[PDB]
Amino acid sequence: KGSDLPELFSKLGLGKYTDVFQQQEIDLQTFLTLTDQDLKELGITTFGAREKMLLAISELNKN
Repeated sequence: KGSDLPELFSKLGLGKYTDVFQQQEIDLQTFLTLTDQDLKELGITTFGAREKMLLAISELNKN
């Protein structure tokens, strides 16, 4: 569920980005479609953060 994103970010060590995604109105179905370029436009400027998010998205879509 979309309400699970903050907990997800927290365990990924990405809790610092939770506020930007809420302010940018990103819901679960949008989140699951994001690419590296989308994350860059969202302000995620370090590779390690973007890649962790993309791999997380990939796992959520696989399961």
